[PDB]
Amino acid sequence: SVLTQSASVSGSLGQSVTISCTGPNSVCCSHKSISWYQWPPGRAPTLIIYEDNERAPGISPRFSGYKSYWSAYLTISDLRPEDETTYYCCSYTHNSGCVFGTGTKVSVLGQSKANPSVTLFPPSSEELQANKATLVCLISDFYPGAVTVAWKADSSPVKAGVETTTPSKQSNNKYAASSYLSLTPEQWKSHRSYSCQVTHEGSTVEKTVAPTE
Amino acid sequence: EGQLVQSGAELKKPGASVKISCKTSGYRFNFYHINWIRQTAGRGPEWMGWISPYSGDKNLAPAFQDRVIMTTDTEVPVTSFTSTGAAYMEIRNLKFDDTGTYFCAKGLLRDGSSTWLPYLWGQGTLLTVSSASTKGPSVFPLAPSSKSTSGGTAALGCLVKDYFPEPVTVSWNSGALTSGVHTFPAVLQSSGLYSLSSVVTVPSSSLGTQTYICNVNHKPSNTKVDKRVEPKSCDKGLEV
Amino acid sequence: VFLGFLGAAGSTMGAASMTLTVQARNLLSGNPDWLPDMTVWGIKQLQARVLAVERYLRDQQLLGIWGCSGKLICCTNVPWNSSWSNRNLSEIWDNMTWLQWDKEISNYTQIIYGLLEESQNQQEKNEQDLLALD
Amino acid sequence: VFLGFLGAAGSTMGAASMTLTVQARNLLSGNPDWLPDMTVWGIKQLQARVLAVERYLRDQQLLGIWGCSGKLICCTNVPWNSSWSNRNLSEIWDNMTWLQWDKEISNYTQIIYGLLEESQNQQEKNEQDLLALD
Ligand SMILES: *[C@@H]1O[C@H](CO)[C@@H](O[C@@H]2O[C@H](CO)[C@@H](O[C@@H]3O[C@H](CO[C@H]4O[C@H](CO)[C@@H](O)[C@H](O)[C@@H]4O)[C@@H](O)[C@H](O[C@H]4O[C@H](CO)[C@@H](O)[C@H](O)[C@@H]4O)[C@@H]3O)[C@H](O)[C@H]2NC(C)=O)[C@H](O)[C@H]1NC(C)=O
Ligand SMILES: *[C@@H]1O[C@H](CO)[C@@H](O)[C@H](O)[C@H]1NC(C)=O
Ligand SMILES: *[C@@H]1O[C@H](CO)[C@@H](O)[C@H](O)[C@H]1NC(C)=O
Ligand SMILES: *[C@@H]1O[C@H](CO)[C@@H](O)[C@H](O)[C@H]1NC(C)=O
Ligand SMILES: *[C@@H]1O[C@H](CO)[C@@H](O)[C@H](O)[C@H]1NC(C)=O
Ligand SMILES: *[C@@H]1O[C@H](CO)[C@@H](O)[C@H](O)[C@H]1NC(C)=O
Repeated sequence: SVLTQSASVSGSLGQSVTISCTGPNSVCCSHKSISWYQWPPGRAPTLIIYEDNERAPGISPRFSGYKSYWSAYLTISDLRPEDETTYYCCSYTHNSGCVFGTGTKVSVLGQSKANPSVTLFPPSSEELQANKATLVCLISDFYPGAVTVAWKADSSPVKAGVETTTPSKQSNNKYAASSYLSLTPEQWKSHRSYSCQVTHEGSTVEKTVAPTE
Repeated sequence: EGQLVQSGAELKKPGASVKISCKTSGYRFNFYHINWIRQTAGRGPEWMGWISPYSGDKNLAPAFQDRVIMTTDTEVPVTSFTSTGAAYMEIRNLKFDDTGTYFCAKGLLRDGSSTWLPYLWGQGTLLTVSSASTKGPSVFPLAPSSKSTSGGTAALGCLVKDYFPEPVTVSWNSGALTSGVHTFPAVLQSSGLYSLSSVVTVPSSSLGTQTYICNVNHKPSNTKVDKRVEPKSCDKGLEV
Repeated sequence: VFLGFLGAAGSTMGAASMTLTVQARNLLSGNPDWLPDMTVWGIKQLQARVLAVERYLRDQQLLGIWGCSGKLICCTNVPWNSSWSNRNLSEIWDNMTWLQWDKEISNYTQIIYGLLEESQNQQEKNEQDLLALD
Repeated sequence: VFLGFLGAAGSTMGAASMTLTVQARNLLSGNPDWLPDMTVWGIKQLQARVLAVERYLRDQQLLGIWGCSGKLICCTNVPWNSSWSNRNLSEIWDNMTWLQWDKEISNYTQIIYGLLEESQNQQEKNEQDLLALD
């Protein structure tokens, strides 16, 4: 994509924010029409701005657009928690197709932070019949998009079988993730307690189970 | 009120071909262009091409001029303002770069400078170009877990593990349970395996009045697994 | 493009506005020649083409009592109300037919005639009389 | 104030001028629907509502041949004659009805139509033709 936008953009609560969109000499972002797309990753996107500063029907007037002689601009007044997602710009003509840009992640801060919900699960009896063992560490309802998970067998670090997901946005404007630990029945029987530690940026939630209990 | 539906998930090999449908409803099929745009993680989204069911005029990207063929049927008018058409798309010469979610959408306006612009999008259709084999999943139950000891909330679910082809949808009690249903994304193993889980937050008092059965429906493998989660807990924070 | 009588019934309102004279010229003169003198069958079609001109003259009276009077396109001074079809420009004239338009307006269409007959000439004429003496 | 159809028949001419559309809209469309086909009784009422539109079109021809043409209030260029109703302003519009007005004018009303049809468009049009070339 020669259509270059802003790298990564943050913002504050109830303020404005600006996203850029420009590119190549052929793609001079001038005699061409510009549109903007709100793209929730993995869900239904939305057209908000089409062909110029004119916005789509139903869009609140908090959004606005501008077109200079070499680039296009997106302005957002009164930032809301549901606006915390990635946007994209497209340049096109009446006959040519769409040309997406590089992308611009948006993070609106100044909101009420969320204390996380971390839950630990052992393998059940049916998995003990399967001769495997999987610790399940589920994370939800935390505001900043950064978590670090550590697995400790008898309070001793584990490196093999450690898998941790990526932060995923909860539909309630929070975040969610998970992490698993695969172990063998020999390593399941030869330990006392298992620990999943999730180090938050302002706290740390640790959950401890045991095969004997 | 146009409620469009695309095709189902399918698995193919590189160098082969696959055909994706795009069934429409609730609007005049011949009044709007039909766009087709993909989303691949290797090059981001790329506009593939649009077509006109009325005038029979298509327009592809020069990169898709040889391998993409888009066809449309004639609309089936239901009322004076509603028709049920169909738009198919066949793609050949499958490579590793053509793996992702594909979309078809309705044109914007019937006249003006932006007529074909995609407004109403379909739900999408994920394709994975792989030489591997279709392997069914392994579905396990999950032991209930305490979520709030003072509140009394349990968390029970099902575990879909080790399936190579397209992902799987899961219902609860034949779709009779939607409150608390929270589904986790899949994994990527070193061998190329995908595996996820699902869970629901149930009342701790709901152990002798309701029954919770998860229903896994793997369509590319054409399998179904109906599991019953045992109400006997094992978390020390949940027995109370 | 012409496409003859009613050719733009399913086209946009903007494209349909290009053929006003076409729909106007074929509604008033569907002239049947009734030179043969046949008793009971003439009164029915005569009543028909008399009620036709009665309806035509009702429409002409409605188009005369307003500030508009030319049997053409015309602008007024009554503002459009946002409650009536909450839509922007180019959304109406480029993705809508006159049929669906009148259908959506039919809920609020009855008061627009009153706003055009009273809020205009019942005050525009009076302002014309009290501003033409200087 | 409206007071409906003919409500200001005994009010002043100024107050009666506030209800011109009211008296205008109810004279042309007293529409009877003659869908039933009844022999000798339809011709009488049909002749009635045809002579109605004939009289209406006679009035419209009289209001078109004059410089006035809008079916509303209108001003001319024919001066009022002091011989016709030797009265001042506000004496007419605030203590007189249109009935008594037409009664007093009926003695001199017949020449006013001629002064409006000949002293105006038989010369105003000709002046318009000989003053529109520059
Ligand atoms: C019945 O309903 C159908 C479907 O709604 C209508 O079909 C649409 O018709 C409109 C125009 O009436 C189409 O809009 C136009 O698309 C043209 C495509 O362009 C060119 O290039 C290709 C090659 O790729 C040629 O094959 C083709 O013939 C064209 O030459 C555009 O060129 C048009 O643009 C015009 O308007 C803009 C206004 O901004 C000007 O700037 C341009 O210079 C140009 O004049 C226009 O965008 C639309 O694509 C059709 N299909 C749809 C909507 O799906 C029928 O018209 C309609 N018929 C009736 C009688 O109502
Ligand atoms: C025409 O298209 C626009 C945008 O696609 C849509 O908002 C509008 O409702 C459409 N018109 C009708 C009559 O549906
Ligand atoms: C629009 O209509 C509503 C109700 O019919 C009325 O209350 C309002 O004043 C109107 N506004 C305008 C600008 O005409
Ligand atoms: C345009 O549309 C927006 C959103 O639908 C609406 O708020 C605004 O009042 C509209 N403006 C006009 C002039 O119709
Ligand atoms: C008024 O009328 C009389 C007779 O009808 C005529 O002699 C006289 O010239 C007229 N005056 C004006 C100003 O019209
Ligand atoms: C109205 O009153 C004035 C003065 O009282 C009088 O001169 C005039 O004749 C009256 N109008 C009529 C029609 O009698």
